[PDB]
Amino acid sequence: MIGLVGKKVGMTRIFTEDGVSIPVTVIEVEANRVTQVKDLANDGYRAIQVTTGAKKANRVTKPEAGHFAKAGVEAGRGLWEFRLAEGEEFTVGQSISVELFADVKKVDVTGTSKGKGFAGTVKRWNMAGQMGNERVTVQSLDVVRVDAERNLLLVKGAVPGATGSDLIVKPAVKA
Amino acid sequence: MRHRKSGRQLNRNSSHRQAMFRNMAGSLVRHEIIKTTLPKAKELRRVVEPLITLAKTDSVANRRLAFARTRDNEIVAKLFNELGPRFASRAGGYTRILKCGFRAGDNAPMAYIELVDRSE
RNA sequence: CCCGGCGAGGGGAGUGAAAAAGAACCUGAAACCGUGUACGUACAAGCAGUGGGAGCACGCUUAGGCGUGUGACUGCGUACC
RNA sequence: GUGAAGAGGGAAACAACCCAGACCGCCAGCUAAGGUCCCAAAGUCAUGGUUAAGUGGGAAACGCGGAAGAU
RNA sequence: GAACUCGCUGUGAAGAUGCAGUGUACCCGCGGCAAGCUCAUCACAUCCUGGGGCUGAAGUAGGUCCCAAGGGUAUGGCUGUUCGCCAUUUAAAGUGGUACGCGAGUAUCUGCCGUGGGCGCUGGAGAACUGAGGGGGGCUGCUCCUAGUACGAGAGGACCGGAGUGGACGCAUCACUGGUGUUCGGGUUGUCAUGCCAAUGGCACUGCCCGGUAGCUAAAUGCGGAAGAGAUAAGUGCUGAAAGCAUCUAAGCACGAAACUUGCCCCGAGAUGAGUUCUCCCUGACCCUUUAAGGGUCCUGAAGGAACGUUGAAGACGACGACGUUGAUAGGCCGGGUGUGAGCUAACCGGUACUAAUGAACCGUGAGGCUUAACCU
Repeated sequence: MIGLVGKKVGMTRIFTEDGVSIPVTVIEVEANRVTQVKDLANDGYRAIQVTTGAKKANRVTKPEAGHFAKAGVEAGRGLWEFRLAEGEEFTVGQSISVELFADVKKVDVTGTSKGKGFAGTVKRWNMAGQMGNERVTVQSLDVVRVDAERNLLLVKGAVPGATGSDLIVKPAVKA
Repeated sequence: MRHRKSGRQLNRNSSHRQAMFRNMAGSLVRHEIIKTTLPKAKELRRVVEPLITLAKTDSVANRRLAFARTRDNEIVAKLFNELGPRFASRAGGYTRILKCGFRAGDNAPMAYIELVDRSE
């Protein structure tokens, strides 16, 4: 329905409620302000593009400052698109957190991987290319901790995100 | 590999590179200013700043460690007595590097490394 | 006389018919390497040329559609011994 | 008969198939073989039918089947 | 010999980059893969996964035929062996073309992957995306209420495909298991050196060993091969004549394979058909000509971008991201933690301008051409 964009704080094996060390990911949940909403008439489709974080004005150039002023929100780390559920429409300016995500336990995660240089053929194929640093589509994950006070989203297993790299979490429909 | 690594490789023998670092640091501290290429200049600064920072504390163990890493009686004797009090107020960044174009012989970039005070 | 390194080389002045005769020294074509001139080419497939060909600059009958330089393109075209 | 030692035109090219022996030039017309829905030039011509299977547009002998073929 | 040196199909003194047809490709570079035992590709004329007819098919299990290449289709002992013989598995260890495909497995050149410079998208720049199109995969054993139940004479024995549980593989992270981690610490033999003991350093692979920070690792686990939908072949059909019957068809007129697509994601508007959304900026003058998307001169140098300075979890070089005195971008210092063994602590985290990151310079404009239609004039 609506996704979130954040960063990978860490990935460790935390004790379960029963008291068993289980792999779990540490993902921060930053309040993603709504910047622009698309419509099927003006642009041909309806979807919401949001922003996360807050970057200094030095990096942001003045045309982007005007774009964000149109959006009515401060400039952040960037813009991330999210498909609308084809039903209710949100409003520009508000921000969302994990909130209702604790109702599916099938949320998907997207992100990058380790920074890995162009590797040799022998070590990568056993024909020179790159591995990692690509968008990941691991799916069918289960949420573990949904504590919104800490603004941290925890899911089962590992997360496809490098240290300090951006990532997205969406209410998947696959399994 | 190639990610989150500190210290340029400077492909050489480990003992040889350690000896070269020690000799270069000794020469620079003796002359108070050296001309070295930027790739080696940054490593020189990184490996020499710890010694001058440790020189602030004067103790038998500190002097023994300084002599162990320096192996020069005069260099140890002049240390812990002059550089310490000179940069007592300053905490870090005791040296500065300024680029000086490139060497004509082998197009090798060069840079002057010298103490920030540089005199007095 | 000047630049240049107190060299090499070059540029002014002069001699010299002539220095587009300067000691690498009569005249100085091609193969090979550059600059500028005018034209085309960054969505278009193959012995690369052949007839047609609008345009792009110039001189011409001072237009009257002539040529020089080229060809975006079109039909055809599978080196020599 | 051809090539050897004949160009040119048609068949998708194809030396062996068909028409057809170039003195040269000319921005004319008429024809041979082969074609007239285009690419690519010419009737989407006329008369009565077969073909309804894309056979046409690749396949024998054999009893409509035979028919499987060029990644 | 010269090149403006593409793939497939057909012909070919017989594998065609130069022939006929057909499809694709902005121009020019850098690093690799070598096609001209490793690496694979294609057809089904099908070994299996199978679904449908017949069955001497009661159900599992099967025998024959129709469809299906979406996927897989071993390890060992004899040969140089293809092939072939014996042992154990699995769903199988399938048949053929590529000269049983593969011996250039100064590569000049063509072919494939990663990555760049010039230009176009029609005023410039900045980002965010719809997105045609291409690619990754449709793997699999067991159990459970269903169920020794319906069907089936007894015996035998479901649609179930809902749930959990392993395996081969890719994607992702080191926190648990540890390995590595010559840049961290400790033990120690020979020799030399510090006026000499203690105590330290070089050489002997890091002299030789014991552990190990950060990162990378499989021996560690996280997700996985969906479900669903559209369209389906065969097959199965509700009603029903021509031809007082029947019939999947002539009328009304459906279900349906694991086979195709979509459903998840990567690239992707160089898709030259060059796409859509928003934002910021340029709002001067003069002269000439062969008289127009004309040219030239002074001033202007906007938005935006880049080369330098600090650099990175991005990197062979390019390229991308962050900082750049309106500061934690890099180095060092303090504190915390780990390691080693009260000390040193490289790469782990918070603070600190103490130092380096400047002032500047460069490219980039002066309103955007023409034609048609609707709006106020």
